[PDB]
Amino acid sequence: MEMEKEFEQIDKSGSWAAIYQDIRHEASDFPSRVAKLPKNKNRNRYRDVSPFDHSRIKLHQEDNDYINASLIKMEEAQRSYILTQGPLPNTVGHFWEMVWEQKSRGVVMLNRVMEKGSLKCAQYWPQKEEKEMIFEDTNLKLTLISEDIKSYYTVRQLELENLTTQETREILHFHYTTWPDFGVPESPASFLNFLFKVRESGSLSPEHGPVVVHCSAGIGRSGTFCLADTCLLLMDKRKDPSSVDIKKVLLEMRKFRMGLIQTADQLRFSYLAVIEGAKFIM
Ligand SMILES: CCn1cc(C(=O)NCc2ccc(F)cc2)cn1
Repeated sequence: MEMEKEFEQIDKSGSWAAIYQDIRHEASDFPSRVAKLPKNKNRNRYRDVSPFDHSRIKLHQEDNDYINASLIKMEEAQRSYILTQGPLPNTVGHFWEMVWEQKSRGVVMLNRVMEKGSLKCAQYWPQKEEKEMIFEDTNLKLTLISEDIKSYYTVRQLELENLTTQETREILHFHYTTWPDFGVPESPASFLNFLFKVRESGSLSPEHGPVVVHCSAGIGRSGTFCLADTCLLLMDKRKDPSSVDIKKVLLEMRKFRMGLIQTADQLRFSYLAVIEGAKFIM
């Protein structure tokens, strides 16, 4: 079926939970043996969210190459994404090592450091120009260059230096700051505006390594971001845009990381975002 009318048909019939459970039943199951090794317990935020072995990002280190991060490679859309958890106190250095080694231009953050009174990820970037951060375990230096605070999101320019080679690179930090503590946003308008700002920066384009996108577990909000982006790109590429099937795209993405889209409300919100976004594109 088309999307907008399939949408109204699920609303009128109140069957979002049943649609979402079908997706959960059909989703791929692949091994994640490296994630479950005992030496990696303090590298995982949640025991039930792990990268598959076949698609995990490897750190370029011989001691321990593990990080909780997955490469989502979308062949028809010609887009790639790295989806990862919010960094932990003992993985902030690994996080920036990955950004460096994978040649990413942008980092997309969809959570606040504290939500619901609890810490959802480490304070992993510097908050003042004159107070830079040094990650001694991976030999990197990170400096805040500029910050632009808007009503729904903040954009930061950062300098990442590899202290071993003295090479430097400019990294863009796109921080969506207004996702509610409970539920999903009422309108997708500010989320779509944010997606378009990431696109306009070059961070999603083939001349750079894959964008790095995270929230607390790296599957829920993060899944919503890449699902909406890929669906809208496919609607621009194909002769028949009504042929784009959001449930099929989501199942393709779940071949590369488990659990993408965590609730039926997030599924409905993803439909809403793609529907409204397709009208603005034209
Ligand atoms: C009219 C001149 N102009 C150039 C840009 C530009 O560089 N856009 C890409 C970009 C986005 C966010 C960043 F932080 C840095 C770079 C915007 N206006």
